[PDB]
Amino acid sequence: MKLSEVRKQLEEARKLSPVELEKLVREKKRELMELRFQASIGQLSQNHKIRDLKRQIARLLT
Amino acid sequence: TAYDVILAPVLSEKAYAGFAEGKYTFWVHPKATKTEIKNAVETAFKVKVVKVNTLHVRGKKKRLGRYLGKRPDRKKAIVQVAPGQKIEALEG
Amino acid sequence: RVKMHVKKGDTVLVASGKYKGRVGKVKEVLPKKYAVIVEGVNIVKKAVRVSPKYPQGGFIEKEAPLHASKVRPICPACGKPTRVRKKFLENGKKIRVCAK
Amino acid sequence: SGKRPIVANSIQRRGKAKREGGVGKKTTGISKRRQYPNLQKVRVRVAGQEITFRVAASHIPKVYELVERAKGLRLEGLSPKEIKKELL
RNA sequence: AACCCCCCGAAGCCAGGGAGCCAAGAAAAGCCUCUAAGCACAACCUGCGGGAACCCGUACCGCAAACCGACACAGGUGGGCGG
RNA sequence: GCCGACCCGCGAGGGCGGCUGGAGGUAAGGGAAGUGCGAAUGCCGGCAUGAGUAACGAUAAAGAGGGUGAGAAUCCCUCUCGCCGUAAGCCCAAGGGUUCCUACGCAAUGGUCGUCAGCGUAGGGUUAGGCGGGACCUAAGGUGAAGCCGAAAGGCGUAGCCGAA
RNA sequence: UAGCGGGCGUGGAUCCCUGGAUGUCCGAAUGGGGGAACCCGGCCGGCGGGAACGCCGGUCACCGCGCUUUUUGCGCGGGGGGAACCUGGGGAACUGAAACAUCUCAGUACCCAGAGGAGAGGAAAGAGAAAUCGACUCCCUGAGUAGCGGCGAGCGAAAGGGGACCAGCCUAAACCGUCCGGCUUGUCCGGGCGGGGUCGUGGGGCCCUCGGACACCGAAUCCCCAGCCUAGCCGAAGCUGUUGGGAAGCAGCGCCAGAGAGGGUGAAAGCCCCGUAGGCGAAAGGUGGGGGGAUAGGUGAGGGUACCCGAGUACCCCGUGGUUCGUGGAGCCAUGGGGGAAUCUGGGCGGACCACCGCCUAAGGCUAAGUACUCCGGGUGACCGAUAGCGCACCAGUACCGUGAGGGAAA
Repeated sequence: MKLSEVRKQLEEARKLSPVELEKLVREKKRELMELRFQASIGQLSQNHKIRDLKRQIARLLT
Repeated sequence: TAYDVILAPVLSEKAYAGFAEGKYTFWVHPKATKTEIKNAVETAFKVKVVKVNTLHVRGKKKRLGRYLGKRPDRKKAIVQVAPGQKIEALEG
Repeated sequence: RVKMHVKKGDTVLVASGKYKGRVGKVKEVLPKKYAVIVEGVNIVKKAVRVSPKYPQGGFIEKEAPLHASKVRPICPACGKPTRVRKKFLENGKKIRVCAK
Repeated sequence: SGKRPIVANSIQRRGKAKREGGVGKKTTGISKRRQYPNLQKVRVRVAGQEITFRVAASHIPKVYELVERAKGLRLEGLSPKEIKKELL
């Protein structure tokens, strides 16, 4: 159901859409590395987080 | 496609020796430039990086039973931070 | 596709084998192998601890996956086959003469 | 080869050698060879410049129709072989 | 720590050294220069300060047990040092 | 599948009895064949013989005390002895492709042993403006606009390009 | 694919179907190079102070055809792959002849190029003895016939008959308008385009007359639809006891059947499960004259004129192939070499040739269907059941062997 919430407000992401979208995903990938890092030390990441993060990016990138 | 080059911190005794100087080292992308590494990490940690180094890592081949295989290959890179500064996250 | 089967997590009777007549609430259907589980089958797993984490693993004799053709559902009676009638709107299942 | 208006290849039909009367009989010894067309070069003015033609004698004259035909035909702008292609 | 003196001294270095011989002993670019186009608010050359400088190999074996000989095979493998 | 000294058939066989075995079998009467093995130096697999035999791969050479370890001639340390030293030492290139190092271990690999290894598991390890090569140059040769030739496939081949110890 | 470690779904996931999206580098590989999966670039815009560096996005291979005045541009398309089948270009020897040359094996094997779901073939210069059949393709037959053949080995048709299928067309040329180009400006030569025309009772052109027409004829083209493929749903009828680890068995009494094919369920189930028989189903993509509709294109007589009717072709000869035809009395179709017409008072063919009589319209082109095939999906088997069946039931075109092509297991 995560999908519903995210996608709708990305066409709501149309106050300055394209430009803003580029920016948005840019910050999103950061929230990604931070994780892959935390999931390299060991105790700081509980899976999914990383996954769901990528899968949002997947859609955001439309 | 900016924060995407830096893959993860290379975690080893020897890597930790590099924290003593500005010589941080981590797992980078296969096809990545010492030029786009500096630019990348710099815009990834907002620290000016003087010297950059990449070397290549052939992944050892390990066998899980009668089935034989091959681990991915990697490209280790060690960076050099503007004399003085450091990376708070890697210092851990 | 069509892996859909007799029933889900609910009250189901057993005309199987060693548990002919045992009726319990089935707590897990596993469509990958066509087997369910109630309170019936209960073989004693002598093994120590299934996964290295944690001290001892208890002699747990917990339910063992039973084959689904040996389990019939049940409502105001004693378990019928499952025909399926339809409303003005959606669709669920009615047994041989009852409902639900 | 075959080339021009000629439109004639190189048949690899065979040739058998015979010994005979014919009012006594006839007999043999056979093999394969290939026959070629009487291909020759044709120098010709046409439009401007020159231009070569590699045809068989059978159809040389058929080249010399083309030339009286490129006269109601617009052709200039330094066209080396372009002339030839646009030659029907 | 001492870190000096004396001596042999190389095929090596100075290198494009010198001699003699016939069998008469690569090419191309960098390097120099000339000028045409072209420009002469350019450009090239000189110094100075600052800035920029990628991709790939880099372990280990390498006359052998890790290369070639089906083998921890008395065989085979080019170049340098070899007191 | 194993077993018989019983019953029947001239026989090939069949039937019955005990045993093993654990999910198939297919009368009477007919039907159709990938239909009967001892040899083919047959094919495939398994296992014998030779045989506890030859051999254990250079006649450079070993002994001991100590240690580790379930176990040690064979791993580790020290000492004594021996062999190489134009090499049996040290570099570079080719070819190898993780065999390097550290920890854990010995079924197999090791012509024995094995606590050892180049072997099993795991982790770590190769850093470059200056070394080598590429964003330099050409050689033989190759590729190859044009061009010339060839039933097709193609052949030759200028310019350019690829080509290095 | 369990375990560690965590998350998701009746605010309806997983999964299935249609479409859309991103799709690194190699590979026709196409910016250039290159030892495939890797190196090095040009231009435009952007990123990091970003000039030096780097990176991102787009773009830059070649060939053909048509506009573009040459020029540079723009537009459409080719390139490679495919199990087998198909057409064309090439084209073996073993072998059989119980030797061996002709012959055979055979236009097979294989090489090459091209084609498509097919391919080829096709509106008679046909067939051939009926004043008759009438495109083509394939099956059956004719028929081991006619015939070919060191008349040896052997090779082997056609019409006709039976059936499948059905299908017929457009053009070149005489002529007229037009644009343009040329040049000894002509009441013309040519090129492009349009009109015209397409035949064997011969046709068409040109002039005259008829009434020349509302009518007929009608697509292989086009649109809509059905049906259809690409996911799926409904689907009848059983309980008790008995032997047993376990029934579905044994038994007692019942029941459905347009469903008692098949498969699973701890053994042997019409009734438990999945199904089965019967009947429903598409937003999307796909398919589709089977139906309807429309268009493109097509339809008339007589008479006069003598224009037209596919050229290095016909035809003849030399060397050849195809065919049942191996030079034989050797025609016909095809064509390497040489000579070389005619526009219907024309040319071919009817097995050398001549005469008569008949068949037919070459030298341009396209055409559905029947047909072959089996990578692919489905059905079934007096097919296999792990030394069988594909080599491969299994992590196999792998291990392994070979430099390489290639070979190739076991389980």
